[PDB]
Parts: sequence; C-alpha cells; structure tokens
Amino acid sequence: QPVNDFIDTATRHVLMRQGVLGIKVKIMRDPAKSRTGPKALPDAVTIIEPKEEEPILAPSVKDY
Amino acid sequence: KKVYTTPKKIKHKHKKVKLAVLSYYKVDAEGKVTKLRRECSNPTCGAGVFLANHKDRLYCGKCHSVYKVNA
RNA sequence: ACCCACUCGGCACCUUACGAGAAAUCAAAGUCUUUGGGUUCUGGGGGGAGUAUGGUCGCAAGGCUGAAACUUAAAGGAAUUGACGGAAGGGCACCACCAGGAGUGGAGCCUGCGGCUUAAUUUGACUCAACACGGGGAAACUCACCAGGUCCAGACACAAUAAGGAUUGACAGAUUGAGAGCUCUUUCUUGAUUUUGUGGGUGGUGGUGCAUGGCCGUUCUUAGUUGGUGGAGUGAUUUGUCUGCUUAAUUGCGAUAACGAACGAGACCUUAACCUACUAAAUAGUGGUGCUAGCAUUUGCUGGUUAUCCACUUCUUAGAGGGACUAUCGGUUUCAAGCCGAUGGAAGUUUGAGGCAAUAACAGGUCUGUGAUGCCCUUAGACGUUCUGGGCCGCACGCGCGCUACACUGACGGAGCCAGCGAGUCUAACCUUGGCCGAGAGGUCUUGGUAAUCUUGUGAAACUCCGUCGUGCUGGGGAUAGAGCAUUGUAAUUAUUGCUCUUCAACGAGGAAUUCCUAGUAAGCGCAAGUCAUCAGCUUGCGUUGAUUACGUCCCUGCCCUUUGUACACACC
Ligand SMILES: [Mg+2]
Ligand SMILES: [Mg+2]
Ligand SMILES: [Mg+2]
Ligand SMILES: [Mg+2]
Ligand SMILES: [Mg+2]
Ligand SMILES: [Mg+2]
Ligand SMILES: [Mg+2]
Ligand SMILES: [Mg+2]
Ligand SMILES: [Mg+2]
Ligand SMILES: [Mg+2]
Ligand SMILES: [Mg+2]
Ligand SMILES: [Mg+2]
Ligand SMILES: [Mg+2]
Ligand SMILES: [Mg+2]
Ligand SMILES: [Mg+2]
Ligand SMILES: [Mg+2]
Ligand SMILES: [Mg+2]
Ligand SMILES: [Mg+2]
Ligand SMILES: [Mg+2]
Ligand SMILES: [Mg+2]
Ligand SMILES: [Mg+2]
Ligand SMILES: [Mg+2]
Ligand SMILES: [Mg+2]
Ligand SMILES: [Mg+2]
Ligand SMILES: [Mg+2]
Ligand SMILES: [Mg+2]
Ligand SMILES: [Mg+2]
Ligand SMILES: [Zn+2]
Repeated sequence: QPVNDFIDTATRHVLMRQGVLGIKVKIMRDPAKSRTGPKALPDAVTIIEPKEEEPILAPSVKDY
Repeated sequence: KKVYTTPKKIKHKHKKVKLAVLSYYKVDAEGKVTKLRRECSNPTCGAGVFLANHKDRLYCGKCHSVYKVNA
C-alpha cells in the first residue's frame, strides 16, 4: 500500500524521428511531510529515549 | 497479396457537355424580347429558371429534379 | 628388535612468509631499478612452419641442422564475474510424487486447432508459457475474406482550364441486385465551392511485434538485490550474503573478519470471521399497543394492518474503536530460532483468501484496442470508404477445453421448500411485480423501481417427503429427424432462441496414456454478472449440499542453491 500513499508514477511516449521512446518517472515523496496521511513508513518504529535518573534521596515528603 | 484481374471495360465519369446555352430567348427587330422555354412555377425558383424539352417531359432542373409540369 | 635426545646425508609433507610473482603459487620461483658469486643452454608478436632448400645420419620409417616470400592486430598467460554442462552434493512443490478423491482419455453432441474442401472458407498464437485464448457467443453490422456496385471525406502550394461558364445536380427511359443520374439517351440546372496536372498530404484490420512505445505472459507456487564503515586482493573482485539449524521467505537462531543497514519477503492494504460495548436508522429489523381474522376458549395460539402511536438496536446496514501477540501451560529442540501437544479462544495452517510486489532476463505475445509509433507498401479499375449478397459454421479424418450420460445413492410424478454475489429506463423503452387469455412457449392490460425503497424473501438447483416404474439398451439415455405454434431482428433458408407431438442412435464406467486437488477444500448443485436486439454447453464471481485421503517424502517430474569444468560472454539458438 505505501506505494499508493507515497510514490508518484508517470509514463510518457516521446515520439522522435527514428521511433518512439517511453519515459517512465518515479518520485518518492518524503513520508515525513505527508500532511494529510500517514506520517511514516509502516516500517517505522521509533523508540523514545529514556532519561538519566539521579535516584535514592532517602524518602521524605513535601507539604502544601 | 494477389494483384490485378479485370474483364476490361473501365468506367468513365461525366462531361457536363459544353454548349453556349442561353441563346434561348428571342428579341425581335429592336428590341422586344420573347422568352423561349417556359419557366418554373415553384416559389423556390422564381420564374428565372427554365423547363427542358424532351417527350411528354417539361422539366425544372433547378428543382434538382422535383416536380413534373407537362404541357 | 624397540624408546628417547643429537647429528650428518636422502624421498617428502605441514604452517608461515621477512620475501617473490601478472597471478595461480613458490624455502626457491627468496636474498633484482638498493639491478654483478661461477658457468652452460634456449626465447624475442602471431600464422606461414619445423614447412622449403642444402648438408648429414638411417635399411627404412625417419633424425639432427633449418630458412624466406607472403600474410596478419592480435595470438597468449593467470585470475574475476557471469552464462552453460548429457558432473557431484544438497533442497523446494499436488501446474512433483506418496495416500486417495473427482475425472479427462472411450460415447453422443458443444466448442476451439489442424487438415481437407472452398469464389472466400479473413487472421494471430503451436511444450509448461498455442488449441471455451485474441474478452473471438461472426445471421446484417462487426469484418480483415470472396462475388460485384458507389463515393473522396485526394489538406495545402503552383500550374492549367474558365465568366462566352471552372464545376455541380437530376426527373422518366435505358441500365442495375437496387426508387445509385454508376453509366447512357434527352437538356435543364448549378456558379468559381470544384475540375486537370504536378509536388505534397491523407486514410488503411496493408507489411514488419526481427525496427519501437505501452501493456502483458513467462522465469516466479521464486527468494533474490545493494550500499556504509572494517578484513583480503596490484586488480576486476571478494568478505558481509555462511557448515549447520529453523521458516512459506537471504524468515530467523547460531557459527563468524565482520559490524550494522536499505530494496525485495515481512510490514501494508482489501475481503470473510468475532463484539447484548460506542454513534444510529418508516429505504434495515425486534418487542408492546391499538384496528382486525381464525381456531380454542380459562389466560392462549396463528396471521392481517409502509405510520394509529410508545420503546428498543439482539438480528440488518456502516462509521469509530476493540480483538490475536501462535496467549497459558506443557513436551521437544544446540533447551537458541523454532517446532509439536493440550486448555482457553470469534479466530491460533502467513487467522482463511486475495491486492500490491525489488534486480534482471525473452528477439514470448500484441502494429488486429488506440488519432501510440519508425520505415516499407498502397492511395481512385484504392489495400481509403461505403452499399448489395456470400463467407468465417463449409466435411473422408487427427487433436484439445467442455456438455449430457450409461441409472434403483436412479428416472419419472406429485409434495415440502432454503441461498448468496449481482443488474436494472432520459431525454427513454432497462429490470418487471400484479389481473386476464393461452396446454406451452407467449400474448395483452396495467403497475413499482434511477433502486437497502420496486423486480426480489430473486419460493435457484441439487436436496427432503409419498407414490409409480423393477432390472429389462427399461419408464436409463436423448443423438438424429419430421410436422406445427411462437419470440428477437430491417432480415432467421445453411434451420438465432423458445414450446408441442412424433422419431429413440451412441453409450452396460471407457486401452496406452493424462488432469485437478488437503477443509466448508474436493466433488456434486444451481444462480448473477460479462457478452447481448436475439443466442452459453464459455468465462468472472456467488451461494447451497458437503466427503474419502495426506499433514509425509525425493522415487518420477520440474525448478532453485552450492561445488565444479569451460577455449562460451552475441554466453550452448
Ligand atoms: Mg603479496
Ligand atoms: Mg584461463
Ligand atoms: Mg497418486
Ligand atoms: Mg483412472
Ligand atoms: Mg457487407
Ligand atoms: Mg492530387
Ligand atoms: Mg505523388
Ligand atoms: Mg490504424
Ligand atoms: Mg517480442
Ligand atoms: Mg514488446
Ligand atoms: Mg508475424
Ligand atoms: Mg499449492
Ligand atoms: Mg585495498
Ligand atoms: Mg552467495
Ligand atoms: Mg448490533
Ligand atoms: Mg479448542
Ligand atoms: Mg519472435
Ligand atoms: Mg498494440
Ligand atoms: Mg471462428
Ligand atoms: Mg485454456
Ligand atoms: Mg424428484
Ligand atoms: Mg390454444
Ligand atoms: Mg428408452
Ligand atoms: Mg428420459
Ligand atoms: Mg446472460
Ligand atoms: Mg468466449
Ligand atoms: Mg570461471
Ligand atoms: Zn423548379
């Protein structure tokens, strides 16, 4: 499917003196910018990256 | 393929003859003019066009054929 | 005799390589542009050619010595990637087999291909990957074929003719298949729109698919493709991408000079499954209520009622979510990837089925889908086009996809009576309910429907029930044929289709062969759509009834992947 969402195809027969050649062009647009669609490949599995912890600090509690 | 045959006799076309036509018209000695060939009584051809003369036949050609006035 | 250490001198092998090489490799092929221990011998692009000539040896065959003219841009070496092999090793699959199913092969006809036949019987395609294929079910059309008849719809430029008419049309007759003025007789008409000539265009289902685009089939029911940084190699290149194990998968685990990635596979998308959870609906349905019928009466039971109202969303529809991740546990396994089993589960075979699908290859098919196209052919007695009729169906026969059967798990007659995917009429005649008439096919009057609204609950067929038939080519079977009635269409003869009566063949389960298939599958069974004015024994889908047998293998066949040989690279055509 991502085909459908992302790559643009076209054929165009250019008709020269000798014979005729076909032109086939294929453009793959950045899934990042996709605007109104899926924003990425169904392959795309990002991990969000944790955070250094400075733990311990024996119990205690604050009041308000 | 095959090319050519024929029992001869190839067809022609048409000629439209020649003539110097509209002498058909007679004006007496200065200069009263009398029309030969009676004209046409169909309002599509206001009496300018003429009837040809065959047998029975008096025929408006301007009418590409139409109508048979016989006198 | 044997063991252990040593040492000369032998035949070798091993690993390394400071080193050497164009490499393969080499303790010499090392100590060579940092070029000299001594010495012998041979070579100087290939072919001509170890030829000719001489000499010399020999019994001989022949040996040693040994040229040139001419010809020619490569011959050649080692290694690399490929492609191929009638080598070797591993795998993968019901277009392979195993265990079986249903058959095809035999018959009748249907249908395509050949062949013959023909005025023509238009043509493409010929192993899988030509032959119910070109959506190819051709009565006209289509249509290209044949027998003939018209028309230019021959742009444009020049020239020529020519307003004393360049050209156009035609009534009747003749003529013609024809109410074509095609042509001719006759003689009006038209008015510079044509005509004629040359150049130049134009059309063509004419050629070329071995000139092309595009598409498509095949390889492929396959698992392959590449780059970053690192290791090797002067180098093209390799390693990564691999013994093994696992998987449908270069799917993974694992081993590991590799590490870590991308295309492709997967993911993804579509459809069939599950939601008493969510938003709802007189174009979907349920319960209650009235209005109401029938039967029973003691409350009951069975229907009627596009709105007489109330409510609801289980069933139907489709939005949004959820759900499965092979989960739990257990066996098995390098206790790795996995695999197998049990419970749970709508679902646990890639969940079932599809859609998409990398790099490359083929002289695969398609110029006959295209106003996609090169070049060739042809272009007015046309290979343009249209009109009339015939033809593609022609029948001693070979082949292929099918259809209907040989019956008693059946035919026939009643009777029960149940699906799902579809499709339907505007500037129109599509889907058809209902009422009559008709044995039937059909007709005729009306009617709803541009459709979740009407056809339609598509009351489909197999199938289930009670009968008749009773193994007899029988009431199985319905080929072939006659006579009549009807529908489509301008047209039905060579019989479009449908009905009625009659006629009642072959075929008693099919030789060698050979196809398809693993679950709601196979097989049986009908329906809708495509085609379509009329015609399905075809196809695309659909649903109904619903098995036996695998859950393995490499034996046959087919194809991958290594290894390997290569003098092939236009690559074994
Ligand atoms: Mg070296
Ligand atoms: Mg070599
Ligand atoms: Mg078998
Ligand atoms: Mg058999
Ligand atoms: Mg015709
Ligand atoms: Mg010309
Ligand atoms: Mg010319
Ligand atoms: Mg054409
Ligand atoms: Mg080709
Ligand atoms: Mg092609
Ligand atoms: Mg050809
Ligand atoms: Mg299979
Ligand atoms: Mg290097
Ligand atoms: Mg490899
Ligand atoms: Mg519901
Ligand atoms: Mg269970
Ligand atoms: Mg060819
Ligand atoms: Mg084409
Ligand atoms: Mg045919
Ligand atoms: Mg076929
Ligand atoms: Mg019956
Ligand atoms: Mg009657
Ligand atoms: Mg009988
Ligand atoms: Mg019968
Ligand atoms: Mg039909
Ligand atoms: Mg067909
Ligand atoms: Mg090689
Ligand atoms: Zn007149």
